[PDB]
Amino acid sequence: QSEAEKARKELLELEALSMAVESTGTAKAEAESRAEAARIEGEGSVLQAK
Amino acid sequence: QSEAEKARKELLELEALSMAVESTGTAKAEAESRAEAARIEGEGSVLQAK
Repeated sequence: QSEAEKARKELLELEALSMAVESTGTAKAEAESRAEAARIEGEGSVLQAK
Repeated sequence: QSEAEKARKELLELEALSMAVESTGTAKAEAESRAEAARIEGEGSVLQAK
């Protein structure tokens, strides 16, 4: 179990790189979508107010 | 499972590019539609008020 643990530390630190991706990628995606929609509304509001 | 995880990080970061598309494209579409309808109303209102 000392041998099935030195490798299991390696399986764990690779899951930490992978879980970084699933989380930073998900939050990056839902936030850049809201920033783009609000830019369209913002450039239109300048014209609409003109 | 360390091997079925170094590849699964690759499957995950490609899903992050793909999920960017489904979200920025959907919000870009529903917001540019509202900007165009409000421009037609806005150019007509100038004539209608004339």
